[PDB]
Amino acid sequence: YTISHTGGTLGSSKVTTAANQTSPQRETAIIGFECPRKFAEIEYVGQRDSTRFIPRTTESITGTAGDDTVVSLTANIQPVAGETAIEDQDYPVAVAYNVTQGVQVDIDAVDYAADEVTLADNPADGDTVKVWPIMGDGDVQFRLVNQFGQEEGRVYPWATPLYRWHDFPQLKRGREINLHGSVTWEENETVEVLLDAPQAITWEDSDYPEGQYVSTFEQDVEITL
Amino acid sequence: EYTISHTGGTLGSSKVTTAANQTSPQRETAIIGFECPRKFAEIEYVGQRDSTRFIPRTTESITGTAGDDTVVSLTANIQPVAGETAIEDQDYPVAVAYNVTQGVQVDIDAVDYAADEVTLADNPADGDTVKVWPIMGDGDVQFRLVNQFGQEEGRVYPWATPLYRWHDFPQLKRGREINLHGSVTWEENETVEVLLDAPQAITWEDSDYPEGQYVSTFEQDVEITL
Amino acid sequence: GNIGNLSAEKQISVYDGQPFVDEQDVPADDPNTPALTIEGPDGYVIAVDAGTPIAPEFRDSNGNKLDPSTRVIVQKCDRQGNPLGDGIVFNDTLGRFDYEQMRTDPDFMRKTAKSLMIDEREIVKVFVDIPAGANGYDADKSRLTLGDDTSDFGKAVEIVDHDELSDAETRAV
Amino acid sequence: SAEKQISVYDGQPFVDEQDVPADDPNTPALTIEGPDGYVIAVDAGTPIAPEFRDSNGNKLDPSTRVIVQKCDRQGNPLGDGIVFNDTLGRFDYEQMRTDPDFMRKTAKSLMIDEREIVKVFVDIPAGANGYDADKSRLTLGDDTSDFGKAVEIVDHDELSDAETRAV
Amino acid sequence: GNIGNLSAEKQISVYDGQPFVDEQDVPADDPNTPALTIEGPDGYVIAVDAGTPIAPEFRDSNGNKLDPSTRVIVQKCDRQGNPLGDGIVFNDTLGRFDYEQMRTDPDFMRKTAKSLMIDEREIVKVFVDIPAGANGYDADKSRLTLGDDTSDFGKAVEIVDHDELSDAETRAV
Amino acid sequence: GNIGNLSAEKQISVYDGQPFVDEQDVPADDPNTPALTIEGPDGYVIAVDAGTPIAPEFRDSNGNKLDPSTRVIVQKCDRQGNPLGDGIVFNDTLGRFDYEQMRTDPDFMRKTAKSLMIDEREIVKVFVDIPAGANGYDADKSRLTLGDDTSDFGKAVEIVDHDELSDAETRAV
Repeated sequence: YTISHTGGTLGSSKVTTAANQTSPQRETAIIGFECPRKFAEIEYVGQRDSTRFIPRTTESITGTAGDDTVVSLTANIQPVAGETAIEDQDYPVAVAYNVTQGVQVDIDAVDYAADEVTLADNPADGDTVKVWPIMGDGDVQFRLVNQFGQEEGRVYPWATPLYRWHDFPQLKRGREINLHGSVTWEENETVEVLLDAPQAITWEDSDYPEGQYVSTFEQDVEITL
Repeated sequence: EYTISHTGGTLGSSKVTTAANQTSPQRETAIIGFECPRKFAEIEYVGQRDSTRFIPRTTESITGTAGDDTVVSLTANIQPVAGETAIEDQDYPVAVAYNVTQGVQVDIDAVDYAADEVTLADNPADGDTVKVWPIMGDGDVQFRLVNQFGQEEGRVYPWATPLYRWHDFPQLKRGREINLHGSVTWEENETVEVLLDAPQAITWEDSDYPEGQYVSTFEQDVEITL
Repeated sequence: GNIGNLSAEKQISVYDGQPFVDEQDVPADDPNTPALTIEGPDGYVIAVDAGTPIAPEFRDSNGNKLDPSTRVIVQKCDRQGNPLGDGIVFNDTLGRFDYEQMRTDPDFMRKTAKSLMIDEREIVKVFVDIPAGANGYDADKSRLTLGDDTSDFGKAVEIVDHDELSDAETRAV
Repeated sequence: SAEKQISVYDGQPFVDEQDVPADDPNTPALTIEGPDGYVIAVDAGTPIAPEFRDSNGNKLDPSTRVIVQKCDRQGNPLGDGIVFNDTLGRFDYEQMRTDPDFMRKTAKSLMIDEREIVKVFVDIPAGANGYDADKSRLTLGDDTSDFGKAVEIVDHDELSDAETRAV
Repeated sequence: GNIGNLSAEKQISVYDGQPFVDEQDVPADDPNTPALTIEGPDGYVIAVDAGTPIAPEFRDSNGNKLDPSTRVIVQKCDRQGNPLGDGIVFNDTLGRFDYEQMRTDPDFMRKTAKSLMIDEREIVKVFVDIPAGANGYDADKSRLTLGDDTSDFGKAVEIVDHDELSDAETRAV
Repeated sequence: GNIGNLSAEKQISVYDGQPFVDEQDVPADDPNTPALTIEGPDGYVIAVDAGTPIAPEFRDSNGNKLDPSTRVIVQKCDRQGNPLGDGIVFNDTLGRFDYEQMRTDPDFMRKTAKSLMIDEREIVKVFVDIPAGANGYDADKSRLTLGDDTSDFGKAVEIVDHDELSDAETRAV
């Protein structure tokens, strides 16, 4: 006897762990979904249960004369659902924040091949700006961990590239992602979202303008009671 | 159907119950009204089986000057609580008092139930004011039904039970707690009411009270339909 | 708005406030004074089985209790106000009472020794025999109560309206 | 037939709104009650349009959790009997209640008697500016499309009433 | 050198300082926040029969007792922690009790109106409906004793491990 | 702690970054240069059903799109890379596509004609026919998405290991 819930950035319990990867290009644990006392068991079903992943990373720059443009950000940027111009997209490819003024920036335009962007407000010399764009490259998958901390086995031993999650309009029914495989938890067990990517990804930067969480990993699941 | 016990109270399962005061002429009036909610199906109270609890307390005021140790006749035939007259042994205080200008509690030392007098340790100041909340004495109470119009539809056991038994008996002990006579069945929006006739005006919700927000209380163990 | 049926028998007590009774203050040492005169309530009828409590909370004019040596009697009279000798239900003293618990514990509650039946017009009288010393009887600062009808103890008066053959046999006094 | 096909929204006199803080899930934002004489039925595949916004009219945080859940006749929830548990981040507000391709739907059916209760809970993190339903609202079910579905309402009919009473 | 072959049905009582119960201080008038949180101990089963008493020694942060008008409710919940609504065992006020002797004499023992049963995961909550001006609830100074395991009066709480057919029956919830 | 055992037919999609596929920047006007080069993964077997989509997101070094009159070609070859001539799956252009949505809506999902089946060493190649004026090919910025393994739409490709008579009948081309 079961119903449908979702695991989330917070999900059904304030024990879910959020850690970030390494700069040495080697796969790490992004997230640990640890099953709680409250529940009996958790089920995932690829090809039934949808999933959503808005990753978002961090860069920083210092200002001076002529800095209406920000560089190729070491990230192969992609349009969103094919769409380019910001205000029409499902979500912003990137956002940025001037720290000294302590304000948000609106963006003029983008160049995806050279991976550069063009703003409206020329920041001040000596000033600091943070940027939070999407993440580009990246290979993810699911891992199983017992109560002891031992790896049991990966799910569907075929990684998923990151950028499909950007390429598809994630909200449209049918277009949303359905990965492969199955997996089942027990009480004290854990499952782990693993990723390999070269750039560091973030969560929970205080200076974000739109929300207290920059990046989200939501997933649909079946639950027993 | 599944039925359980419950406790109708000053606040209870719905925040639409009314508590209001009586009048000074010897008139039977409405003290409390339990209006039934839509949450429930029906409610039942059964005298001789289910219990009821009541602590009524009124209000008085006094002005200070030299020699004001003895708090005067309070216009209520005070009784011992559980047959007892020494405060610290009592199940609840016969009376309490509070200086307003100081904004503080005051204790009580000496008592007299025929004189309706007491005597304190804090000689108040000439130009000071004190309030007192003593229990209610004489008075006769009963229950009333009222339909969804205000029309009376029935009393219960048409005999105004006296008040001072509630004070005389140690309300909490089994076999000595109070049970009235009669029975009753609520319905969705109808009201039941606790009615009383007595000289003195009762109170609740005097903000200057030390031991709580409500000076008096009415409780009734009853049964509920889900 | 259902309330539940009843028997015709109501299980209650009495006191001075119940307006079918008159009080009267007393001198020092008169036994014959009718302190309390209960009349029939002219439309209701009474049934006091034996084993019926009393709390005759008698006090002086200053609020102090009377002498324990005082004797107290409750007696029936005719419709004119004349005792019968028989029809007595109480003869004892306040020394066998304790005002602070004389209606609390059934161990404390002294009770009647006979039954009683009052028609529409008959009379009950309270008689009070006192020695010289005490300061009379002030009904203002005193009271009475008769019956226990509340706790899981006690046995109350059966008050009633008229039932037909019951009255038919009642009037065989 | 006596079956009425309708939708539901906040301004109707059987559904109470309530402003909320920023870090309390247990509070009832929206509370439906039975209308005291009719019976409601929802089926699975039913849409929702929870246009939730802040005191400045801006949208809430996408990471916010929304939950719809049946309760008993007391107002106490049930744990079981959930129909929705997902986020605002999935709803393009400009076209959620327009395109079926973006209409997010229910999972289960549901049945409300004259007293039963449905409630909507919202789990927000700390930083956000709460919830003001004076500007926000909800809309439920679609009457107008062959796509989507609507909500059934009836008065009392004997066989169906006695059957629906057998939850 | 024998001990006694015991039944599985261990008769005990509950106290706050146990590793299957958690305390939690409360604001002024937030009733839906739980005072206590009992959870199953992950493998045993508990039964609280009827006639079961309580000693809820609740006090403020300044040591005084709470408002007697405060309502207390105990209730079973789901494994999810949500109140079942139904399945109440108690609902009364603090002022019913006498902390001097609420657990002492049976004559003041207030008890449950129901029996109750608990699996490995099931949960009980203890909610406290309070008015505004109260000084909250300090569990660091307050505690609870559910049931009794010493008195020849009252009752206790049965606890067991898994017995086969009884467990298959117990799972009828 | 179960995972769920699996069939051998892994349903996936194919792209440049995988370690059995190679890219190569290309000039304008060679329809024979292999832009892409798939090879057998040395032990497994691949099956593309007829009715499979493509997304050949091809661009230039300046990020812009190629000439739509360009023709893309896909073709099977031998273990030495020599095309077989037959076994072609595709012959069409880029202008047919719409990179904004060419892998989203089935109304635009251009698909294959025939099936395909790769042994442990067979090879697929992808060719590009353009006039001179274009800005060549830049695979480093361009990519390809073959099939879908995520949607309720489209189809995927079946990877399998060696099951005996399956391979026995499969090698009978």
